[PDB]
Amino acid sequence: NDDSIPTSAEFPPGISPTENWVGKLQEKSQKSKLQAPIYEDSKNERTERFLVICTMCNQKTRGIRSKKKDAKNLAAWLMWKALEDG
Repeated sequence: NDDSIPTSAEFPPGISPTENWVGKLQEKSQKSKLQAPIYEDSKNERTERFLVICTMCNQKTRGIRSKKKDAKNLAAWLMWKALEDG
């Protein structure tokens, strides 16, 4: 995973006003009996944005997006997609 960690940019289909994804993931873990993930916020001047990184038991994703909440929404929503693996 030192060649290019999973990276994908996309906004969930039909986002509600209080639609919380990051809360949906952590909540999903307990629901599936898993550990709690951690994240960090950073902003690249290259595109001037805000990105969040998600880290799980043995997986890690990257979400480059607008505002922080939007940045967090992707990272969590990311691993979520990578969690199903099908």
